[PDB]
Amino acid sequence: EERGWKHWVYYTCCPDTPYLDITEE
Amino acid sequence: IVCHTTATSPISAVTCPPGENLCYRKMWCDAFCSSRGKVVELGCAATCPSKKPYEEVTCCSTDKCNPHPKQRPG
Repeated sequence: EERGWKHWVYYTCCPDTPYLDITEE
Repeated sequence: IVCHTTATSPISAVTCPPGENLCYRKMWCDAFCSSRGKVVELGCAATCPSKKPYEEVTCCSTDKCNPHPKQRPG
């Protein structure tokens, strides 16, 4: 279901609003 | 050493066995200067470049030494 890679988008500002990057389907 | 690298779903901590184990915590603008927030990328290199001409780039070579201001082991 997640046999892919790993990517992240962390923005300093909001401890509870991090933007992640992962393959959905 | 371990490394708080922001790569997978959550902060993914990885231990770098080889010579390259430096944990960098660089930052620039990812909507903060625009709308949302600053940029935060944590990884494990061997030679952390000092790109301080605008982006806050730090270099630390210790287990989980690359934690970011917005989120950290609370």
